[PDB]
Amino acid sequence: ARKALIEKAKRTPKFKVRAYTRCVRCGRARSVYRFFGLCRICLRELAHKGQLPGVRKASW
Amino acid sequence: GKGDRRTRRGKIWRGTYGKYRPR
Amino acid sequence: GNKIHPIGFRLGITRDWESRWYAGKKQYRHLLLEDQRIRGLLEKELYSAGLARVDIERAADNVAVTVHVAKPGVVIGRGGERIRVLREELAKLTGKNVALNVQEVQNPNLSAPLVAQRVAEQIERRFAVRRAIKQAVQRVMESGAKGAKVIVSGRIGGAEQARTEWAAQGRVPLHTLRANIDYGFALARTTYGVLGVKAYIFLGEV
Amino acid sequence: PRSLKKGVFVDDHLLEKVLELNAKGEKRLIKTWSRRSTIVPEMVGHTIAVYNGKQHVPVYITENMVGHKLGEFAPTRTYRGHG
RNA sequence: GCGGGGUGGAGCAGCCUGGUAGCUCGUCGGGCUCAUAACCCGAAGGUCGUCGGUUCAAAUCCGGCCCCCGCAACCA
RNA sequence: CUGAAACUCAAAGGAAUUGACGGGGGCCCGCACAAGCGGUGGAGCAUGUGGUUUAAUUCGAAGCAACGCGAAGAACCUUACCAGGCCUUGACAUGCUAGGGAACCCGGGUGAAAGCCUGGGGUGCCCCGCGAGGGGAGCCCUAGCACAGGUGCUGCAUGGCCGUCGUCAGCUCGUGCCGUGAGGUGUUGGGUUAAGUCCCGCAACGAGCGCAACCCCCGCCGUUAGUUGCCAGCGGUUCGGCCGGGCACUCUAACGGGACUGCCCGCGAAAGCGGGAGGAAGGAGGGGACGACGUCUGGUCAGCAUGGCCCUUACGGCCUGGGCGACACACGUGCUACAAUGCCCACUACAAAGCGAUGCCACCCGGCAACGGGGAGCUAAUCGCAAAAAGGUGGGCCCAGUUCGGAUUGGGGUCUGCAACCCGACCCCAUGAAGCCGGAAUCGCUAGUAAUCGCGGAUCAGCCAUGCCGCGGUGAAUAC
Ligand SMILES: [Mg+2]
Ligand SMILES: [Mg+2]
Ligand SMILES: [Mg+2]
Ligand SMILES: [Mg+2]
Ligand SMILES: [Mg+2]
Ligand SMILES: [Mg+2]
Ligand SMILES: [Mg+2]
Ligand SMILES: [Mg+2]
Ligand SMILES: [Mg+2]
Ligand SMILES: [Mg+2]
Ligand SMILES: [Mg+2]
Ligand SMILES: [Mg+2]
Ligand SMILES: [Mg+2]
Ligand SMILES: [Mg+2]
Ligand SMILES: [Mg+2]
Ligand SMILES: [Mg+2]
Ligand SMILES: [Mg+2]
Ligand SMILES: [Mg+2]
Ligand SMILES: [Mg+2]
Ligand SMILES: [Mg+2]
Ligand SMILES: [Mg+2]
Ligand SMILES: [Mg+2]
Ligand SMILES: [Mg+2]
Ligand SMILES: [Mg+2]
Ligand SMILES: [Mg+2]
Ligand SMILES: [Mg+2]
Ligand SMILES: [Mg+2]
Ligand SMILES: [Mg+2]
Ligand SMILES: [Mg+2]
Ligand SMILES: [Mg+2]
Ligand SMILES: [Mg+2]
Ligand SMILES: [Mg+2]
Ligand SMILES: [Mg+2]
Ligand SMILES: [Mg+2]
Ligand SMILES: [Mg+2]
Ligand SMILES: [Mg+2]
Ligand SMILES: [Mg+2]
Ligand SMILES: [Mg+2]
Ligand SMILES: [Mg+2]
Ligand SMILES: [Mg+2]
Ligand SMILES: [Mg+2]
Ligand SMILES: [Mg+2]
Ligand SMILES: [Mg+2]
Ligand SMILES: [Mg+2]
Ligand SMILES: [Mg+2]
Ligand SMILES: [Mg+2]
Ligand SMILES: [Mg+2]
Ligand SMILES: [Mg+2]
Ligand SMILES: [Mg+2]
Ligand SMILES: [Mg+2]
Ligand SMILES: [Mg+2]
Ligand SMILES: [Mg+2]
Ligand SMILES: [Mg+2]
Ligand SMILES: [Mg+2]
Ligand SMILES: [Mg+2]
Ligand SMILES: [Mg+2]
Ligand SMILES: [Mg+2]
Ligand SMILES: [Mg+2]
Ligand SMILES: [Mg+2]
Ligand SMILES: [Mg+2]
Ligand SMILES: [Mg+2]
Ligand SMILES: [Mg+2]
Ligand SMILES: [Mg+2]
Ligand SMILES: [Mg+2]
Ligand SMILES: [Mg+2]
Ligand SMILES: [Mg+2]
Ligand SMILES: [Mg+2]
Ligand SMILES: [Mg+2]
Ligand SMILES: [Zn+2]
Repeated sequence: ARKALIEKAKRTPKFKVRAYTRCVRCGRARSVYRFFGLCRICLRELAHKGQLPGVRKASW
Repeated sequence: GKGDRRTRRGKIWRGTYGKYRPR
Repeated sequence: GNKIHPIGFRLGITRDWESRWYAGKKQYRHLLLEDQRIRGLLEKELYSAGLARVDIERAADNVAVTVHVAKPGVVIGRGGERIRVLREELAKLTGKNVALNVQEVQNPNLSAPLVAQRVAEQIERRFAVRRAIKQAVQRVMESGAKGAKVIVSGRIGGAEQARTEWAAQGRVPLHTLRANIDYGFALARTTYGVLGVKAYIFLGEV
Repeated sequence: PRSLKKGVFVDDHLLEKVLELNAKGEKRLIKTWSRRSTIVPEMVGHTIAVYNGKQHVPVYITENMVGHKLGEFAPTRTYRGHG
């Protein structure tokens, strides 16, 4: 169960309860942030690259 | 108390309301 | 494995994002995802040209994509040709005002993503991985650069025991934030598997 | 529980089978995947085969066991103890 | 033929003087150790070889049978 | 004393080199011990794990550095496991052959759904088009070929990313010198520091990766700006900065200043060390970001990438149900407690960081209540979440397995969701368990810390969150 799952994830379901988020970049089902559409792994990867607008490391 | 739902301190713990903690 | 990514470490000081635009909570993802779809298509075609930096700007249903490259001619085409055939391809995905520029790279040897990309190529062509790295650094330094370091990990020469080999010259103060470090990564496919190439170029400090 | 203001839930397709048979007079066998259902007064005296994930479990319904769910009568786990 | 004996898994107490089963090791659960041993903390398990009898009550007293140790079996 | 052989091994050795280790030495350091303060180990419960059980209880993680870990949200979904029902260029990409018509929307039979069978309805272009009619190709359908697809194996073939020793003071290089050579030298030596920190010395002289600095938060002051924020003054004031009026003050958020052993006494060859002053701040100001060469053939083929090996009417795929939530037991991390420095009720204070347009929801009403029906404001320094809570005042309880403790269950309801049987949270009536301070053993913390108190956020329909990431309130003891 992989590619059929990232694909099953976008199509509108048999009931609206079954909506689950899949990381639009790599397809990770777990830890998917609404704001970016990404998983915490990709989150960090794009960010570190500087391809995430306004995003920078927090230091306090 | 903090585990006892039927009290003030108890519902503050859960973060809910009722007769034993009114809003 | 310990070290920090030296690009993301410098954001807002010595290095600037490759996506400069604003959006609210309800729109951010949809635009960001387009930059993702765009950058792939661009680097799918423009890999040949010697792609260095993909800048994207936005306002409202319109976007200027500033592309940096070592062979501007292969990007622009025959008299305005290739750069055109992409504009249509571009606004096909975008569905909006696709303003696609092409900018000069005043030395691929001072471009980290280029230095790496070339080494990743040389070892796809069955070349001596040790020697090739010392050369990669030797180019960068001859172009006046302040310091250089280059790293390849993987089954070098096909070796069964994977190995990490590296080389360096000058300064590379990766702990220093007021110092400019251009970093580029290049992933080399082969028959025996994939090797990874890391390049760090110390231009000079601020 | 199931919110009293709403309905008393039975999967549409099974309710009909009971009611069809009520006319004709019951009862054959009823292979079902309706654990989410409620046992309902029209069902008394029937013999329903409930799927517990594995088998179709024969349950004779009575006048006493009405308000419950079906799956409470089709056990999902086999347990004989330890040692 | 005479004397002694059988009690948790091993080896010994308790029997004489009836009511109450104990000691060391071992087993099991926990701890220290990277880990094992040792060591430390808790805990299980004998219905007393059997069948009979005395008694209010029998591991204990008395009888039967069974198995074990020791000694005897001489003039011939 | 003289003194073999058979057999047997692929070495037995000598000195020196670099390491590692020592129940060797020396000098140092780390909440390492000690000094303290609060716990864990017992109990009830939440969660993770080992076992066992199971049709299946998917998988990885394994001593410090696995165990509220991947999992920042398991009822279906997720989901990789099992039972049953099904699909064959296929849930998906890029190509060609030909058939329909392109496309798209609406319902029907059947069945748990999937699927299998079905009944509808009109194609642009550019074209011979007043005409039967014809295709190109935006696209869907259909019989094939390519090829798809695999969370199947291998982290002992790999990239990437991370843990780790370790924020430890270290790791090397160029040249010269030394040695046959491994290598040494420098980097050792005196002193000093948080530090290979700086000084002094020297066959060494410099260079590099580390330390430190540069960056963020906080503590003082300033410039700039004055609404939605603030109100010192005056005037109105329905008695609310509500109106006039102002940016002074609090603040908001950008740019600066300031701290450097700079001054003084002194000890010092020096670097520095003790003390003194000025100053909001003193000797790295508090915290953060940041982790050298390498080690662990460390972790992750299950986030992704990837060689290779393996499957092809199936190790791929679609669904309905179940399992991941089992329970003779063992362990890890936790929550709530055993009470009077406490429990309970009423009235009454003072935070911060965040969050919010089928979202937060003021206020009004129905309800014991969860909630339900109204309904205003707010793309938010405006409106909301919102009460902060420990605290303060008053009153009750009176040492009791209790007005301590809130598990277990019975009964009744609200909500989210297609659906709460397995298997959600919440409210109410009743039930009121263990537990009287914890065996051997064992953990954390050096100051705005520990302890205690509440608040938010990510994930997210709801939620098993007592977890995690933050935020403020109160606020210690002790280091010979
Ligand atoms: Mg994949
Ligand atoms: Mg969901
Ligand atoms: Mg998700
Ligand atoms: Mg109580
Ligand atoms: Mg308390
Ligand atoms: Mg081959
Ligand atoms: Mg014995
Ligand atoms: Mg005796
Ligand atoms: Mg006696
Ligand atoms: Mg034991
Ligand atoms: Mg042991
Ligand atoms: Mg008698
Ligand atoms: Mg007796
Ligand atoms: Mg007897
Ligand atoms: Mg007797
Ligand atoms: Mg006898
Ligand atoms: Mg004899
Ligand atoms: Mg001699
Ligand atoms: Mg030797
Ligand atoms: Mg400690
Ligand atoms: Mg101590
Ligand atoms: Mg103690
Ligand atoms: Mg305890
Ligand atoms: Mg416990
Ligand atoms: Mg298990
Ligand atoms: Mg695996
Ligand atoms: Mg080990
Ligand atoms: Mg969860
Ligand atoms: Mg399930
Ligand atoms: Mg299912
Ligand atoms: Mg499913
Ligand atoms: Mg499931
Ligand atoms: Mg490895
Ligand atoms: Mg492994
Ligand atoms: Mg690796
Ligand atoms: Mg040398
Ligand atoms: Mg020598
Ligand atoms: Mg020489
Ligand atoms: Mg040398
Ligand atoms: Mg050294
Ligand atoms: Mg040395
Ligand atoms: Mg020294
Ligand atoms: Mg240090
Ligand atoms: Mg230095
Ligand atoms: Mg020297
Ligand atoms: Mg001013
Ligand atoms: Mg000093
Ligand atoms: Mg630093
Ligand atoms: Mg390994
Ligand atoms: Mg993989
Ligand atoms: Mg692979
Ligand atoms: Mg689980
Ligand atoms: Mg225990
Ligand atoms: Mg807990
Ligand atoms: Mg505990
Ligand atoms: Mg009681
Ligand atoms: Mg449920
Ligand atoms: Mg009570
Ligand atoms: Mg008791
Ligand atoms: Mg008491
Ligand atoms: Mg206590
Ligand atoms: Mg205690
Ligand atoms: Mg002790
Ligand atoms: Mg400390
Ligand atoms: Mg939220
Ligand atoms: Mg929530
Ligand atoms: Mg639960
Ligand atoms: Mg909370
Ligand atoms: Zn991702």
